[PDB]
Amino acid sequence: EVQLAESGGGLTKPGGSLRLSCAASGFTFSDFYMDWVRQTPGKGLEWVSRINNDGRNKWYADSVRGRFTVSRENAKNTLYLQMDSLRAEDTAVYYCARDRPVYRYWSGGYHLDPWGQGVVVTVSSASTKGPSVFPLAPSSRSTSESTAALGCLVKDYFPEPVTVSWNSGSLTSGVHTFPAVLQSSGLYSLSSVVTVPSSSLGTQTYVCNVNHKPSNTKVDKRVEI
Amino acid sequence: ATVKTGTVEEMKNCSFNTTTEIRDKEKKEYALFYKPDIVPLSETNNTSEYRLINCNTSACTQACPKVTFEPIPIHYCAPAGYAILKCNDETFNGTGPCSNVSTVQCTHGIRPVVSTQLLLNGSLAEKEIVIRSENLTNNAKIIIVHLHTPVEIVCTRPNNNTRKSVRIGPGQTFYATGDIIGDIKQAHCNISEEKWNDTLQKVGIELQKHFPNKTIKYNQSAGGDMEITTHSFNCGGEFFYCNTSNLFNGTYNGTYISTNSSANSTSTITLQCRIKQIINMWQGVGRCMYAPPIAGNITCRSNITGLLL
Amino acid sequence: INCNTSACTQACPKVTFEPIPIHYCAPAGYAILKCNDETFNGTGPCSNVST
Amino acid sequence: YVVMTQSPLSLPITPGQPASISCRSSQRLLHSDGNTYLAWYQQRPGQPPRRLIYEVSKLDSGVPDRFSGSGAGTDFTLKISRVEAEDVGVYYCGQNTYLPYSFGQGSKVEIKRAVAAPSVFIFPPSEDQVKSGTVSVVCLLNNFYPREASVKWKVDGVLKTGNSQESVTEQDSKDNTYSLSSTLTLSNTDYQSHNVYACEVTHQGLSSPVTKSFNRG
Ligand SMILES: *[C@@H]1O[C@H](CO)[C@@H](O[C@@H]2O[C@H](CO)[C@@H](O[C@@H]3O[C@H](CO[C@H]4O[C@H](CO)[C@@H](O)[C@H](O[C@H]5O[C@H](CO)[C@@H](O)[C@H](O)[C@@H]5O)[C@@H]4O)[C@@H](O)[C@H](O[C@H]4O[C@H](CO)[C@@H](O)[C@H](O)[C@@H]4O)[C@@H]3O)[C@H](O)[C@H]2NC(C)=O)[C@H](O)[C@H]1NC(C)=O
Ligand SMILES: *[C@@H]1O[C@H](CO)[C@@H](O[C@@H]2O[C@H](CO)[C@@H](O[C@@H]3O[C@H](CO[C@H]4O[C@H](CO)[C@@H](O)[C@H](O)[C@@H]4O)[C@@H](O)[C@H](O)[C@@H]3O)[C@H](O)[C@H]2NC(C)=O)[C@H](O)[C@H]1NC(C)=O
Ligand SMILES: *[C@@H]1O[C@H](CO)[C@@H](O[C@@H]2O[C@H](CO)[C@@H](O)[C@H](O)[C@H]2NC(C)=O)[C@H](O)[C@H]1NC(C)=O
Ligand SMILES: *[C@@H]1O[C@H](CO)[C@@H](O[C@@H]2O[C@H](CO)[C@@H](O)[C@H](O)[C@H]2NC(C)=O)[C@H](O)[C@H]1NC(C)=O
Ligand SMILES: *[C@@H]1O[C@H](CO)[C@@H](O[C@@H]2O[C@H](CO)[C@@H](O)[C@H](O)[C@H]2NC(C)=O)[C@H](O)[C@H]1NC(C)=O
Ligand SMILES: *[C@@H]1O[C@H](CO)[C@@H](O)[C@H](O)[C@H]1NC(C)=O
Ligand SMILES: *[C@@H]1O[C@H](CO)[C@@H](O)[C@H](O)[C@H]1NC(C)=O
Ligand SMILES: *[C@@H]1O[C@H](CO)[C@@H](O)[C@H](O)[C@H]1NC(C)=O
Ligand SMILES: *[C@@H]1O[C@H](CO)[C@@H](O)[C@H](O)[C@H]1NC(C)=O
Ligand SMILES: *[C@@H]1O[C@H](CO)[C@@H](O)[C@H](O)[C@H]1NC(C)=O
Ligand SMILES: *[C@@H]1O[C@H](CO)[C@@H](O)[C@H](O)[C@H]1NC(C)=O
Ligand SMILES: *[C@@H]1O[C@H](CO)[C@@H](O)[C@H](O)[C@H]1NC(C)=O
Repeated sequence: EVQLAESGGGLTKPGGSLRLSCAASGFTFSDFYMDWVRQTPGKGLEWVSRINNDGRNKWYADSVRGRFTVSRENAKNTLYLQMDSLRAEDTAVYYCARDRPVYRYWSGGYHLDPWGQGVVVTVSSASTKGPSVFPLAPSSRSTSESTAALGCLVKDYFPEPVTVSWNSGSLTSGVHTFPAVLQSSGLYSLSSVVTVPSSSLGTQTYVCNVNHKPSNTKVDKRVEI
Repeated sequence: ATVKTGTVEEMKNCSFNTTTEIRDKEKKEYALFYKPDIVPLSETNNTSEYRLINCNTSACTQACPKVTFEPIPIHYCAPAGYAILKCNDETFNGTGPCSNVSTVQCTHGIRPVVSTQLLLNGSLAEKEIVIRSENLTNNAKIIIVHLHTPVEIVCTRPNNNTRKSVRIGPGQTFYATGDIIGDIKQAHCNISEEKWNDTLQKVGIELQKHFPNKTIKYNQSAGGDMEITTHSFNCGGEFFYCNTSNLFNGTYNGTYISTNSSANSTSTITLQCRIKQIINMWQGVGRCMYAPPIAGNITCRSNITGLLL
Repeated sequence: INCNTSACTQACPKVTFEPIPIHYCAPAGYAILKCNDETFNGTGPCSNVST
Repeated sequence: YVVMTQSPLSLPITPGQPASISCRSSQRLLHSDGNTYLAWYQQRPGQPPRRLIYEVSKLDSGVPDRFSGSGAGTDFTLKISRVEAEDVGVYYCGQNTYLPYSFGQGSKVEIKRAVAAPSVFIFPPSEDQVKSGTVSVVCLLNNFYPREASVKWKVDGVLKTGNSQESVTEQDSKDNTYSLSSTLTLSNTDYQSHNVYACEVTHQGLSSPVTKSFNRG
């Protein structure tokens, strides 16, 4: 078996505090070193911390030393990371992974195996907002293609998730909701597009259907020549 | 030391006031002690108050760290006007006439190995297992089962201990374990359970010559202190006490078959071992001593016995 | 000065350190030889010897 | 400390062909205990990393037999006997011999398929956006291969570069091409200042100055 469950993920202001909990299943949790490892779009992977099997010796990366502390409760099969003084860069996906075994008589090599599915942490509390939405019009010279692309721009919202679709997801013909950007404004934005026959523009009411779960802000924004 | 299982809770962490060199001044100081060296102080509400085991019987000496217990061989020699005779007539029963005899002025090299439940590094019998007892009809008499071939034992303390020195009065240093480096894990001994099982067949066959047709039953030691109920050593300089209960197990019939197939197998029987530092040596109260700890970790390859049954 | 090394004994006041002369003697079945050949250099043959 | 580095970045490789990746540490990965503690991890799209190869070269439990590896000292390789669709994603080497445990910058396995030119489009901003204090003019390059693309922004024949933010798909699930959008986010003044907005293509297939345009409002 050997399955790891991270939990406790959330949002904070910079300088604040959060706590992550990893729960361990289908192995003898008293008998492993345990590690935290984290992922960002910039870095790929970064090691965060290691803890001994009995909780005694503990280690941390230079980027979080003293700011964070790691701990465990072998009575609960559970590991916790307490994070304080959170910087903007600590905005990452955090994973729990199992390291060196320590059996009764012997204690082998180092590992990161297996890994839990991770949790999300966000360190920027500014500009919490429901989206602006604009049509990306198949208008003017854009109309004169034989199977025009039409699109939508969902802009200046925070945090994620937005959910975006065409005609409530019923349209599929070359649908590209582009991966979102957390903009210089402090807010996310994305664009979506779909390709359709140019006489169907207006003949079908093409719609960018949007919701933003952090605010429940939603818009069935119609798109036209 | 870090609570948890008896593998780690074997170590208490204890602190005390101690006299510096300056007679009027006491310093707070701390050490790790194995649970058998320590005993709960009375006249308190079942608290964190303790003493050393021997303070109510005798003050033990620390053994000087230059002193080495290693069994370097002794030859005994006859004085002038005396001679030592020996049997060349091997497979000797221990009494009656030897047919082949020599003088020597000095014996072969004998090792002063002290132990219980097994001997170690002893010289082997010449051609066959030999069984000796002063009177087999009386169960009070030991049966020395002298072996023909050396079964091997491997013993270890896999904790990585650090030694620290505590200055006590003018010009003296007590030595104690300060810390365990990295991992905990348990002190133990390993025997290849293949060779052991064959050896209990072969002792079965020879012991049956004195008890014909009977099945032979081995069993654990009946009961008492660690010093009675465990095998014992001094590997490096630690007084191991190993529980032999899984070793002297099973009963073997007059069939005595080679149940160990000629193909390779890796079955090891493992003994878990206590350790002590305060020892009341040779069941003497005034003989007692404290062995200083040894830094690092220990391994202790050895050849076993003529069994003390 | 010595409490951090060893507690020294007072030398007993009856004891006396004055350099009273020792004579060394050879036991039975041994002999002492000396040079009479004074202005000896400290090694090599001595030309005038006594027991 | 131990720096890490992988040699190939993209592996745009046909299903069925062998591939290999090499990783080269700053210092030898041999531990004092006498093992060498490199491992190789695969991350599929949208998943945690999992470990394929470890203790230099042993397969971890459940790993497909097509994966394999070698090396010594600082230099080690992951070999795939034949790449397959489920192999798509990012591979990292990582070392565990010295703290901090550290990772290669990654390598990406990708399906090879024909060098498809984009379908190319531009979008006039909508009338609500056209009055709004900032205006995103937009261009689309659609269903092209390989992945590498961008837009050069123009208006009235003038170069109009600046706030051209861009975004790209992963490899397409229906045809294994890719798509791109570009998002020139002007002020209302800088938008209304100029008229015949144009986007010029850049694609590693279609590198040509192919261009679409609209006159403003
Ligand atoms: C005295 O005698 C005692 C008793 O015989 C000895 O104590 C036992 O020693 C062994 C070591 O010899 C103890 O550990 C085991 O290790 C072996 C080898 O496998 C392991 O080592 C690998 C090398 O680093 C490691 O790769 C393995 O784990 C990883 O790999 C998988 C790959 O998929 C990965 O998923 C993991 O995340 C890890 O990265 C592994 O730890 C092993 O055989 C032992 O038992 C296991 O293996 C069998 C299959 O072989 C399996 O069926 C079992 O379920 C079990 O997992 C064990 O893991 C062993 O635990 C000791 N026993 C006790 C009770 O402590 C002692 O060594 C002797 N001392 C002396 C002085 O000689
Ligand atoms: C049975 O026979 C076995 C085979 O002869 C015995 O095993 C051998 O035991 C000896 C002693 O334990 C090992 O020799 C070594 O001892 C030194 C001791 O430390 C010295 O150095 C320090 C400073 O560094 C100093 O403070 C000490 O006073 C000592 O002077 C160790 O340092 C060595 O590393 C080494 O371990 C043999 O190596 C060992 N042989 C094998 C093959 O392992 C066994 O002891 C016998 N007795 C029993 C009861 O079985
Ligand atoms: C056992 O413990 C000792 C004491 O901590 C270790 O010795 C130190 O090891 C480190 C790492 O190799 C060195 O930097 C130090 O110079 C060593 N000496 C001291 C006094 O710290 C030893 O490595 C440990 N061995 C094992 C197997 O754990
Ligand atoms: C090995 O010896 C032990 C101890 O003598 C036996 O265990 C039990 O001992 C008590 C002693 O009061 C008896 O009352 C029990 O009857 C014994 N148990 C059994 C199952 O009879 C043990 O029997 C011996 N081992 C074997 C293999 O018989
Ligand atoms: C202290 O422990 C180390 C680690 O177990 C011992 O070194 C090893 O000994 C075992 C058994 O012989 C081997 O299987 C390992 O491969 C060895 N490891 C290394 C790194 O050499 C060491 O012998 C012990 N020290 C003492 C003085 O007994
Ligand atoms: C033991 O207790 C003392 C109390 O002073 C403490 O300083 C020390 O860190 C402890 N050591 C361990 C290994 O528990
Ligand atoms: C010494 O103390 C222990 C404490 O359990 C006790 O068992 C033992 O009988 C005592 N012996 C004497 C002579 O006081
Ligand atoms: C143990 O037995 C082997 C048998 O080959 C022998 O080589 C070795 O010298 C013996 N060691 C001791 C200490 O008796
Ligand atoms: C064998 O030795 C035992 C123990 O000394 C003795 O009782 C027995 O009579 C001896 N038998 C012979 C024939 O030597
Ligand atoms: C021992 O066993 C053999 C064969 O079963 C038998 O002939 C013999 O009489 C037995 N002896 C005793 C003392 O029972
Ligand atoms: C020895 O170990 C057995 C379990 O294997 C245990 O029941 C017994 O109490 C132990 N005896 C001693 C003397 O430690
Ligand atoms: C004893 O104390 C004095 C204090 O000045 C110091 O010079 C000397 O080295 C010390 N000796 C030892 C062995 O600590």
